Amino acid sequence: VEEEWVIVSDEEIEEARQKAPLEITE
Amino acid sequence: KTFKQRRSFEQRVEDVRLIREQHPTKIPVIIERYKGEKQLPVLDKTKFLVPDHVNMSELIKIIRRRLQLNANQAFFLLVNGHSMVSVSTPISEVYESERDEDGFLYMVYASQE
Repeated sequence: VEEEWVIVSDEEIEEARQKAPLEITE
Repeated sequence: KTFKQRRSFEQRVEDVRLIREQHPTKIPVIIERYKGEKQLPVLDKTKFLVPDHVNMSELIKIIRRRLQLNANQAFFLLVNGHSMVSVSTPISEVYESERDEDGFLYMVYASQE
């Protein structure tokens, strides 16, 4: 049986958080 | 045939329930290519578990990187295939207001608004 669900990783979240443009909520 | 088209409602309700038993915090997101898209690469995967602290802007960057788009290429992520939600919105807020009755959050990506 193969995995159906991609778990978005902390590494790719942090890469996206380190790129501009940075959106600021509130 | 989309995910909604090839999986019954009852099965999708069960899927959400199975996912939440393993991942009580993550948001289950279905991400599909707009049927008329001919320009963006096709994403290899459709089912994403997204931490509930990510915002739309961050999710957009994550998908663009997975498509290895250049900074110049266009990319839109339409929630429910129509709603353009603010990119600053946290995904948990998108989930709370835009989730489907089956409990999944549906998005479509394309080059246009």
